[PDB]
Amino acid sequence: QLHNGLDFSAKVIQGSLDSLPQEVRKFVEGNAQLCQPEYIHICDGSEEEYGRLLAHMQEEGVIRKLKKYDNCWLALTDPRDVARIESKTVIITQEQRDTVPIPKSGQSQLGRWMSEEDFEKAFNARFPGCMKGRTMYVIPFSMGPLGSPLAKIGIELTDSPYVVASMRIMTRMGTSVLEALGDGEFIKCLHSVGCPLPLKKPLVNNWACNPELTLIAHLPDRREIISFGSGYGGNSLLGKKCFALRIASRLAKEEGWLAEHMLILGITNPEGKKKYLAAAFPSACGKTNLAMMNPTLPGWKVECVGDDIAWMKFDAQGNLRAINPENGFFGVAPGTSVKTNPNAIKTIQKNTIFTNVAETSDGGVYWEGIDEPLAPGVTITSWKNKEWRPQDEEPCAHPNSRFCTPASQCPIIDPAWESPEGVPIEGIIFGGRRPAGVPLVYEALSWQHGVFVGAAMRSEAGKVIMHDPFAMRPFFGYNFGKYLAHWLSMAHRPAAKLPKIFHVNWFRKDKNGKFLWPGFGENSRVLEWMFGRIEGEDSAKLTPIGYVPKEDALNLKGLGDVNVEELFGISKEFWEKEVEEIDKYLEDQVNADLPYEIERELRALKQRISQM
Ligand SMILES: [Mn+2]
Ligand SMILES: [Mn+2]
Ligand code: NA
Repeated sequence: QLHNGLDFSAKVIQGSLDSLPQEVRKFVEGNAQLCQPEYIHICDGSEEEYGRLLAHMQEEGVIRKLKKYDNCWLALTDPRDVARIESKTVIITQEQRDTVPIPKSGQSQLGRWMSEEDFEKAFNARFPGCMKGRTMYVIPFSMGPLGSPLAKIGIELTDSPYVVASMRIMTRMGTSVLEALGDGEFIKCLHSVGCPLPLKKPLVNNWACNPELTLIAHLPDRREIISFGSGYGGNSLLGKKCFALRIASRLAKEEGWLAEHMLILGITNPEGKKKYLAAAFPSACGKTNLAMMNPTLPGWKVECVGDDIAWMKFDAQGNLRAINPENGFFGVAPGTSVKTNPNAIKTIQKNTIFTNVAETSDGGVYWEGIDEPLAPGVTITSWKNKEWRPQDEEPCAHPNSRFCTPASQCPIIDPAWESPEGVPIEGIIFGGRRPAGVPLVYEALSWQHGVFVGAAMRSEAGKVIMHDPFAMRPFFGYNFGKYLAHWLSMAHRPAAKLPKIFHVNWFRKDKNGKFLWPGFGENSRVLEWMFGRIEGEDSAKLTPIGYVPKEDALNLKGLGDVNVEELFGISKEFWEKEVEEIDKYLEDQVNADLPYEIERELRALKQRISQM
């Protein structure tokens, strides 16, 4: 300095710039210089920091306390800022093809590329001066157990206390992360709500955001995530999707591991034998429900490692070892009930931040598909801060409304959920919502067929069925064809014990629109079958799509008369159509980057169907 504008020491309200590692200081100070915050708060992760921040947010009307529960809070957002916006989510690389495959006829659905020069322009129109009159919070956070060889540290700078509070729950954050980090590498995460003081635009519902300029950007070659304009979930808690899926799946490709949109659960049978399973489902398909399921089969136990992301790597012995990189659950609120997910009900009544759900007059929470009558007198305020009755046509909670809750509070949290070595995965499950044609469960014929099954995933979102390969469609950090190649290469890794791959459909319907399968806790019966198959049991029958359970192989005792023939029906005409549209989709969307072995699997499936 020959003046006094570069050293931001005088503005530090917690911590010290001097005590930070060199590269962390440069990241903080360089962005302070750019964003011009009034204050810099280096988060310590302490309980005192957290409670004081919440009370301050309560002071400014940004959140309100839910008096019915133990330390629970409600945030109601600006209606314009209620979800991840895929259309404003981008990945910057030198070459487009490294990010997305170049489609044959249409526009790509597998990602969104932005040139570095387009990004630099975008960035310049947004970030300079954007934290003016605000505190820049510095969040050191670990994705994964501190000291896990599979864990990765990031630093998030944000002008949102809502993000700070939500990040303390969803990641491991604070001073211990900075001590652990040392001079090591970290992912750089910069976020601003995009509303510098003095405000130029109306503040709606005490929720700062800038919908017109919203942009969620990833720069894997710079190890940067840069996010502007939204304070909501996937756009602002940068550890979760931006880091744990997009950035991380690229690192994974580089380093020979996997970053996947998968729940992890442990399942123990009546003889004390335990297996870990990963599953990738798209939206409205019940990941959290399965990860925390209350099994109906006596003697069986299900325990939760994670409900959204898995980082997985083969060890020296060939075991596929997985960690949950998250520290909490960011679950969809509506449809969560004692019936659908009793273990989540148990988790969320303490130390939980709720967003965009309804509030009852006694200070409780309410949402569509909650299966709880309210006492006479008890009234509801909707997520829009309006008086509400179940006689209205509008939902009382936004469909994408959330709970944000500590993982440690899950009554069935797995005792190895934070083990640094990770848990050994023995099965991988894919699934979606398919009202027709797709059996309750089938098993892939080989690794390559299993990778194909993942690639071909489709789910009901008039109703529309869309592709969501590996449940990773909004999350690929790089070219999807190369992603398939990466999966396929695992078969050629020496010593690798390749997990069995299954596909499930909890959602098949008859001719009248009625679900053919009871689901929920009863899905433990499907899991029992998978457990036996992993153990080599002779419980399968070969079909053109894979192995299905033999007659009588599935434990249906205590269920009524389940229509097994319709549940497991495989029609030639349905599957002819299925294979044709998968072929057209993969050709168009993956094109020149479709690996040979996926083309082969597709040909093979076509051939098997043609013979029935
Ligand atoms: Mn998810
Ligand atoms: Mn091969
Ligand atoms: Na609000």
